[PDB]
Amino acid sequence: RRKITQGDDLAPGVLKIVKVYLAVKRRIQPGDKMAGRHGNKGVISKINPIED
Amino acid sequence: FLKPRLVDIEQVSSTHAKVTLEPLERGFGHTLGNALRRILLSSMPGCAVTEVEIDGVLHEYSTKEGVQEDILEILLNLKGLAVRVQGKDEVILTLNKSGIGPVTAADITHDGDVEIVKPQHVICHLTDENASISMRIKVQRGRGYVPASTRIHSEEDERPIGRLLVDACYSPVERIAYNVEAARVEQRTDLDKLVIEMETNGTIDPEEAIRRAATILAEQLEAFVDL
Repeated sequence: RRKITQGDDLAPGVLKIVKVYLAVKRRIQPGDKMAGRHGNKGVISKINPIED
Repeated sequence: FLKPRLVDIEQVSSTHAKVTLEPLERGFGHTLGNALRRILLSSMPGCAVTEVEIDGVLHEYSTKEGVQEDILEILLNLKGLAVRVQGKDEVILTLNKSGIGPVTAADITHDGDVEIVKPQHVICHLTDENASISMRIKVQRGRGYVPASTRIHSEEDERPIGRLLVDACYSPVERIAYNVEAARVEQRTDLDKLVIEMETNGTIDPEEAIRRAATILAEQLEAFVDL
């Protein structure tokens, strides 16, 4: 609790800093760069449905 | 052109079945083959949990003190849950559990319409006894793949911090192929039989689906008969 109560001092002057986290999921889409361990590279042209 | 007709539809399991049509003509087995696969892979009445509001959990990046897996992972197991419904296009279930043990798809408040294909599908585990978890499971029925990302413009105003939204993947099918071979009619130059293999998660019936496919293809015949 000591660490929780007084361990919040950050920078001289600005002792009150509010840090907010913003989680943003980023997916795979036409334009992503995919590769392999072996060295081959690649960029998805048009991710087609599994129908094709 | 002599019309086609269904021969016995091979119903072997809930998971996979094979529709079969005998009177196909020269090359139409290939013709309708790929054609209907597009149908069975796009316009399909599927069910998918969309909203999971939780008792104590606010955001899916937390862990309820009592549950085993992280809440986000438990929700991906919900994407991995296969359920078919009958009347309601929108329905909410309620997972009520407290006690150490793997919670399968049986412990949920099973509604009459709600019908799980395999109730043995453990979703999450509980490690504590005095851990009361109650969560409402809002599942709806539509078609194709619809992400909450594409639905975020409307958003429906989710100010209430308890609303967790996962992807609505209305996809019943899983692996489709069609078996073409020489139809063994006794009097004709040639015909083709088509044993369409369809793999399913286990929620939508073969013939029900093909009449739906014909209905969708019915709309698709309208305009081309009337230029």
